[PDB]
Order: sequence, then structure tokens, then C-alpha cells
Amino acid sequence: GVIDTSAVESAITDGQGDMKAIGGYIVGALVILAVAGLIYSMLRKA
Repeated sequence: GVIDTSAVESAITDGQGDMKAIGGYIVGALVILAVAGLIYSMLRKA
């Protein structure tokens, strides 16, 4: 912690803050992979 809130905030920006970055970065890669699906579908179709 309750008293931490202060120092906790800092950790929140990193942990919680860095969390959002991970979700975005991870999604970025997922999007790239999905590109292959379409490419294959186009080549297999087409």
C-alpha cells in the first residue's frame, strides 16, 4: 504494498508498462506470420 504505491508506480511503468510493449511487439510478429497464410493461399489458389 500500500505504502509502496510510490515506488510501485515505477515498477508499474516497467512491468505493467513494459507489458503493453510486449503485447504490441508480439502482435507485430503475429501479423508478419499471417502474411504467409495469405501468400500461401494465393499461391495455392492462384
